[PDB]
Amino acid sequence: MIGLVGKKVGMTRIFTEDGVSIPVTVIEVEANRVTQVKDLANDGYRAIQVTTGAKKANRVTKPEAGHFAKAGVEAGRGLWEFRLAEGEEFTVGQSISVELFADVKKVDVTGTSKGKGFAGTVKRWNFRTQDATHGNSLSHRVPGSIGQNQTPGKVFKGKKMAGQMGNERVTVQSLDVVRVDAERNLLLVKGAVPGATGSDLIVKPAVKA
Amino acid sequence: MRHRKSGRQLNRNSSHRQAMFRNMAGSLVRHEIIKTTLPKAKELRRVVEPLITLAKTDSVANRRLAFARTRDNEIVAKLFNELGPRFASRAGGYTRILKCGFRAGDNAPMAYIELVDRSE
Amino acid sequence: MIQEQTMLNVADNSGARRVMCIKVLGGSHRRYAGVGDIIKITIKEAIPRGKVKKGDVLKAVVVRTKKGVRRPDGSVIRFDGNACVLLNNNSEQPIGTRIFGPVTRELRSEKFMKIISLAPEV
Amino acid sequence: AVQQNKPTRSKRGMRRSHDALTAVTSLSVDKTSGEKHLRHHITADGYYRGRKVIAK
Amino acid sequence: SNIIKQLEQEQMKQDVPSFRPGDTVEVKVWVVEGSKKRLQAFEGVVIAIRNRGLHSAFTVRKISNGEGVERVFQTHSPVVDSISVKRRGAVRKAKLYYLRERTGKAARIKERLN
RNA sequence: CGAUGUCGGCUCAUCACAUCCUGGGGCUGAAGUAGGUCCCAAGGGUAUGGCUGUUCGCCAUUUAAAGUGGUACGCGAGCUGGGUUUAGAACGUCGUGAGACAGUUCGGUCCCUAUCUGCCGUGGGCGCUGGAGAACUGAGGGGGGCUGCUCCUAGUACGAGAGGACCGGAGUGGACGCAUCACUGGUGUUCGGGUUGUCAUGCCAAUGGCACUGCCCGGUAGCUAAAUGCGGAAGAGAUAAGUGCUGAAAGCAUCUAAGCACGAAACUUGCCCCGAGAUGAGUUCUCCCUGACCCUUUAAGGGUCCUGAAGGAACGUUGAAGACGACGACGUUGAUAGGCCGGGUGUGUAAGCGCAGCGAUGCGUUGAGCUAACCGGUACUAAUGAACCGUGAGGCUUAACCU
RNA sequence: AAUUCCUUGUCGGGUAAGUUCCGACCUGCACGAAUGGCGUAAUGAUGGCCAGGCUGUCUCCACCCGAGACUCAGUGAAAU
RNA sequence: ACACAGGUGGUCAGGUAGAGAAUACCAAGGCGCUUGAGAGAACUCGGGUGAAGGAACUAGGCAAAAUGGUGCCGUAACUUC
RNA sequence: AGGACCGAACCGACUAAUGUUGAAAAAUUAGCGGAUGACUUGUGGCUGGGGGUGAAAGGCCAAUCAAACCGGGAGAUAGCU
Ligand SMILES: [Mg+2]
Ligand SMILES: [Mg+2]
Ligand SMILES: [Mg+2]
Ligand SMILES: [Mg+2]
Ligand SMILES: [Mg+2]
Ligand SMILES: [Mg+2]
Ligand SMILES: [Mg+2]
Ligand SMILES: [Mg+2]
Ligand SMILES: [Mg+2]
Ligand SMILES: [Mg+2]
Ligand SMILES: [Mg+2]
Ligand SMILES: [Mg+2]
Ligand SMILES: [Mg+2]
Ligand SMILES: [Mg+2]
Ligand SMILES: [Mg+2]
Ligand SMILES: [Mg+2]
Ligand SMILES: [Mg+2]
Ligand SMILES: [Mg+2]
Ligand SMILES: [Mg+2]
Ligand SMILES: [Mg+2]
Ligand SMILES: [Mg+2]
Ligand SMILES: [Mg+2]
Ligand SMILES: [Mg+2]
Ligand SMILES: [Mg+2]
Ligand SMILES: [Mg+2]
Ligand SMILES: [Mg+2]
Ligand SMILES: [Mg+2]
Ligand SMILES: [Mg+2]
Ligand SMILES: [Mg+2]
Ligand SMILES: [Mg+2]
Ligand SMILES: [Mg+2]
Ligand SMILES: [Mg+2]
Ligand SMILES: [Mg+2]
Ligand SMILES: [Mg+2]
Ligand SMILES: [Mg+2]
Ligand SMILES: [Mg+2]
Ligand SMILES: [Mg+2]
Ligand SMILES: [Mg+2]
Ligand SMILES: [Mg+2]
Ligand SMILES: [Mg+2]
Ligand SMILES: [Mg+2]
Ligand SMILES: [Mg+2]
Ligand SMILES: [Mg+2]
Ligand SMILES: [Mg+2]
Ligand SMILES: [Mg+2]
Ligand SMILES: [Mg+2]
Ligand SMILES: [Mg+2]
Ligand SMILES: [Mg+2]
Ligand SMILES: [Mg+2]
Ligand SMILES: [Mg+2]
Ligand SMILES: [Mg+2]
Ligand SMILES: [Mg+2]
Ligand SMILES: [Mg+2]
Ligand SMILES: [Mg+2]
Ligand SMILES: [Mg+2]
Ligand SMILES: [Mg+2]
Ligand SMILES: [Mg+2]
Ligand SMILES: [Mg+2]
Ligand SMILES: [Mg+2]
Repeated sequence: MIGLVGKKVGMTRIFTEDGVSIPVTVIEVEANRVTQVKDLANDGYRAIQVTTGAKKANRVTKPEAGHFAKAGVEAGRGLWEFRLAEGEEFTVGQSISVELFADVKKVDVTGTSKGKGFAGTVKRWNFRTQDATHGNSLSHRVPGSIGQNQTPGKVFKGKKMAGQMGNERVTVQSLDVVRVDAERNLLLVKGAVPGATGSDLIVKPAVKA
Repeated sequence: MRHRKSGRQLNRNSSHRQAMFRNMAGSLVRHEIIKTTLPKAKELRRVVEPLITLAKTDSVANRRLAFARTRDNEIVAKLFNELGPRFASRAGGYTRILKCGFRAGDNAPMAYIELVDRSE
Repeated sequence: MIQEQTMLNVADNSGARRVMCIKVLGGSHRRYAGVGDIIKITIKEAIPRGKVKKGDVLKAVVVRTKKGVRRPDGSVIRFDGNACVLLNNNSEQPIGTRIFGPVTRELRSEKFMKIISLAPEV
Repeated sequence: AVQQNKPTRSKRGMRRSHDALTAVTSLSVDKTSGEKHLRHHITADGYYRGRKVIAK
Repeated sequence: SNIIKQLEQEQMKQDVPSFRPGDTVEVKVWVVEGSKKRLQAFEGVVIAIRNRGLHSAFTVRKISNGEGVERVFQTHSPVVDSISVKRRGAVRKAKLYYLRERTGKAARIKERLN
C-alpha cells in the first residue's frame, strides 16, 4: 500500500521512563510529491509515482524536466512507484507527508545493503574452515568439494561459491515504529535497517500485520 | 574491505613510507618544485601543508615539533623565516599539482607539485 | 561462556570446590549456557567432609560468569570467575544450605527462590 | 591442466576480439601557446590553461 | 549530524558530577519491582570512562566477598538516578585495567591532594 | 594393465522413500496420560564426547528426533595419510637355508600455472525497425518453510484412586538465516603515552633512526561477534489417506455409477529476491531533429555541400561502489577530493621557565600539549573555453475515419 | 608379553565414558636360559600412557601488517 | 648447464652493553641484491592481536603458545654412592 | 681428571611449513644433536669390478651399483608388441 521514501540519517537510542533503552534508526522522510498517476485504462494497473526533492537544476536533463512539468514543477533525486490499493485517495499533486504513519505500528523498510564486492567463501555462505595444522596443505579457506563424481558428471545449479555479496536491495519485514515526529520529517523505528548513512530507503506499512 | 579509510600504501611498509615522505617533504621545501608520480604528490600534500600551517606560528616548541617531523635544521630554518610570512594570510592550499605526462622507464603518470606563490 | 570442559567454582556449602561442565542442557546443538541455566557437571575436588564426593554426576545452575548479563537497562555485570550451585539430579533442588558470594537478579525465578533467599547480596 | 585438443585460429581471434586499443581522440589546444596537448596536462613547452608554468 | 545531535540533547542530563578515573564513587541504582521501587547502593573504584555524549558510560569495580564484581553504568540513563564521589585518587592513567590482576593491598590508590 | 589411485577421517553436498521427528487418518486386547500396528505424506529438521586407524560397535550424556539407502561402497588435478601392497629392524611360527605368514611390532617423499564442458560473479557487441532519458507490467526462475518448554482453558473431560487431556489462546527459548554498529566487546604496525640497549642531531635539555610495531599500556574511524533487530506465518484454491450427505443398478442396502460437502508441514498461491535476449525482444510518460542539390542499371540506391539537436561518451575531483569493467556524486551557475577553521574523540598534566631538594625526582604554569579515517563550516589548491560521437521527421500491405 | 589366534580373555586402578596404559591371574594357539633368562642406577632428536602450565589445535572464527594474486608499461616460457 | 637463495682451506679483526668470536646498535670499509608504476578483491605465503572457554582438536598436544638470566635459600623415590 | 656438563665457530640432519615446469636434479625458514674426542678439516698417497671398501644399509666406488664406465663379439637372441 501507499508508502514513503526517506533517507537513513543514522542510529541512536531512546531511554524510556521505565529504564529501557530502545535502539532506533533515524529516517528523514521529507514531503513526497505525486508526479504521475497510473490507472487501469492507460496502464493496466493502479499505482502512483512519487518523488522527493533536493536536486540541482543543471543536472536535470530535458526529458526529466518535461516529465516534472506535469503539475510538479520540482525536480527530485529520483522517481519511485507504489501500487495503489482500494480507497482511491487524491493523487495528483497531493504532497503526502510523514503524518501517514501516525497510526501504523509496523513497517518493512527496503534498501540497498552495504557492498562487500568480494563475498568470498566462508564469509558468504558460513562455510566451515578446514584445519590449520595437521598437515593441511594450502587448503584453509578453500571450499572443498563441489560435485560427486562421473555419475552426475557436472556441478549443479545454485551451488554455493564465491562471488558478489551485498549491494542489493533487501527488506526487513515488519519493524517496530517508535516515534513519528512532525515538523521535522522524522520517523524512528526500532532496530537496524539495510544500507549506509545517507542512503535512500522505502518505508511501507507491514503486510504481515 | 576499505571503507572510509584514508592513506595509501604505495607498496611499502610503514617505516619506509614515513622515511620517504619525510625526505620528499624536505626536498619540496628546499626546491619549491619537484617531479614525482601523481599518487605520491597527492599523498605528499597531506604531509607538507600541515608543516607550513605549524610554521605559521613561531615558537621554540613549534621549532622542536618541526625538527621532530623533518629532521633537517636547514629546512626547519627556511620555515619560520620564509614560508611562514610568505603565506601568513593564506588559509590552506599551499601547494598545487600539475600533471606532466608519463615516465619513459615504466609508463607511470607524472606530476609536478609546487608552492602556489612560486617564489614571487 | 559456559560450555563442555569448562571448570567452575562452587558457591555453596556442598563441599565440591571445583566442578567440570559435561553438557549444556536444553535444546539440541546448544553451545554454551549463561547465568540461570541448568547444566550437567562432575565433581573434581570434593573436600573430605562435604556432602558429595569426587566422580559424582549431578546438576548445577550458573550464578556467576565472567561475561555477565546485559538485560534491558543496557548495563553489564561481570565477575572475576564462573560459579555455580549444585542441584539434586532429580528434584533439581539445592544440596547445600549456604550461599557464598553475590548472586544476580536472573536467579529471581520461582525455581531458585531458595538460592535468592540464601544469597548474601542481590 | 592442459588442453586436450588444439584450439583453432578462429577461437584465438574470437578471444583477441577484445584486445583492440583505443585512441584518445581528444587533444585540447592552449589559447596562448596554441599547442595541442593532452587534456588536464601541461603542454610540452610548459604552458597550461594559458599561463606559462616552469617560470617566474 | 545536526538531526542526531539535536535528538540526543533532548535526553542528555544536566547533573553529572565531574569524576575522574581512580576515584571511588557511590551510585544509587533503581531496582524495579511490582510495587517496591527503591534505591540500591554500589560503591567502588572507577577504572574506565567513555565519553560519547548521550552514549557515555563508566565502569566501577566493587571487589565484594573476594570477587571483583565489575559494573558498567550508562551515564545518561534514568536508572542511574544519582552519583556521588567519596575519594579522589591519583593514577595518571585513563584505564586502570591492571587493577584486575593487582588485587590485594596493591589494589589501593593514593589519594590526590589539592 | 602404452596406469580407471584403494579403507577411514575433513570440507562440500545432491537424489529415493521401504518415514526417525514434526503433519493427517483407520484399527486396537485405545477409560485418561502413555503405547502397539497399518495407511497418506519427502516441506523442513535429524548430537557431543570416552576407547579404537574404525566405518561399525560398547559406554557416559543430551535431543522432538539422533532415519535407511543411491550417487566410481559421492567427493585425493579439494585436504589428510592413521589402516593398507616397497625398500630398514625385531618377536612368535614354518623352513637345513636363502626366505615366508591374509600374524604382531617401531619407522617410512601424496606432483599438476584450467584449453573445453560445468558452476559462482561481472562486463563488451549487436538486436528489439527515427533517436534518447526515465518509471513500470510480469512469462519465467530462485530463496524461505524446523522445533522445545512454561502458563490459561483446568487439576476440568476421563478414573476407585493415582494420575491427567483433545480443541482453542498467550509468553519465553534452542538451531538456522538476513541485516546493522545504537549498546557490550575484538582489531585498530596511519593517534597518545611509558620504557631497555645503542647510534646520531657540536654539547646540556629535547628529539629522531634501528632492535618482530624493539617491548608494552590505552585507543578514533572502518570492518567485525560473542553484541541486537527481524524472519519461518496467518489466509486462499485444488487434493492424498480418511470421513461423509443424497441415491440407483440390485423394491432393501450402499460415500458413487449421475450430483453434492469436508479433508495434511505434500501441490498452486500468499512472504522475499532476480527477471522483456520473454527474438513471443512488452507497456506508460517525457525530450530532440521538419536544408538544398547532382548522378545512375530507378529502388528500403549512391554521392556533394550545409547542418550536428535530445543525449551520450571521453577527461578531471572522487565514493560506506569496486579485482578490472561496471555503478553513484561532483566539475566554477561548485562543498567532489585535499588543505584550513571550529568542535568532538583518544591519550593523560607537552616544551620552556620558576620554586623545593645534595641528587634521583617532585610541585606551579596545566586536564596541559598533541590528536588518523569523525562531525559542522570554508573556494585556499585541483576539478578548462573547448573538442569527439550521436542527425536533419523515420518502410510496405490492409482495416476504421478525414478528401 | 615387541611373543596370545580365540580377544576389547577375567579382576583391580585410573576417566564420566578407557579395543590404549598400569598391577595381577595362568586356559604359554605358538616364552625360556650366551640365536642368552630375569632385573637394573644413569643415559635416549627411541615406542606407549597420565598430570600441571600454556595456549586460535579447537567451539568459531574476526581484524590488522607485509609478499604474490588484480590493473598499466617492457621482456616473455612450459607440459599437451 | 645460468650474472643460480647451494659448496669452497688459511690470515686480520675496533667502540657501547655483554661471560663471550652469542646477540643488538655502530666505526673503518662496502652495499640497497638489473623489471617497474598503481590498486588495497577472493585465495595462498610470512607475521601481530584477540572477548568467554582451555585439547573439547587430532591417529597423535602436529604446529603454535609457554619456560628461559645472575646471586642466595631449598630440594624426593631410587642408586653402581 | 673426564669418549663429563651448558653453549658459539665447526661437523650433523630429528620435527614442521614452503618449494615439487624449484632460487636448488634434496634446498630455504623456524626449531633440533655432538661440540677435547671412536672429534673435525687442508694437501699428497694406496686399495679397481665377480673386484675394492664397508662400527653392515646390498650401503659407497665421479648426479649411474643385487655386480661401475668406455670400446668390441654385435645386426646377441626376441615362439613378443
Ligand atoms: Mg564497499
Ligand atoms: Mg570445523
Ligand atoms: Mg608439500
Ligand atoms: Mg575518505
Ligand atoms: Mg609491486
Ligand atoms: Mg622498524
Ligand atoms: Mg584422449
Ligand atoms: Mg592413453
Ligand atoms: Mg509411503
Ligand atoms: Mg507449500
Ligand atoms: Mg570412496
Ligand atoms: Mg554415502
Ligand atoms: Mg576428484
Ligand atoms: Mg580418500
Ligand atoms: Mg602409514
Ligand atoms: Mg525451492
Ligand atoms: Mg561508530
Ligand atoms: Mg575497545
Ligand atoms: Mg605510537
Ligand atoms: Mg641527553
Ligand atoms: Mg642508523
Ligand atoms: Mg642496523
Ligand atoms: Mg494453509
Ligand atoms: Mg436406497
Ligand atoms: Mg574540502
Ligand atoms: Mg576530551
Ligand atoms: Mg612527550
Ligand atoms: Mg590382539
Ligand atoms: Mg584424555
Ligand atoms: Mg599388563
Ligand atoms: Mg626368544
Ligand atoms: Mg644351555
Ligand atoms: Mg601475475
Ligand atoms: Mg604485461
Ligand atoms: Mg613448444
Ligand atoms: Mg642477479
Ligand atoms: Mg652464487
Ligand atoms: Mg666452511
Ligand atoms: Mg593483504
Ligand atoms: Mg595467514
Ligand atoms: Mg600470537
Ligand atoms: Mg594495541
Ligand atoms: Mg582467546
Ligand atoms: Mg583471556
Ligand atoms: Mg588452565
Ligand atoms: Mg572428535
Ligand atoms: Mg612442538
Ligand atoms: Mg614458540
Ligand atoms: Mg663431552
Ligand atoms: Mg652441547
Ligand atoms: Mg631422515
Ligand atoms: Mg637449520
Ligand atoms: Mg650431551
Ligand atoms: Mg635386506
Ligand atoms: Mg653413484
Ligand atoms: Mg654378471
Ligand atoms: Mg656373433
Ligand atoms: Mg638388435
Ligand atoms: Mg606365443
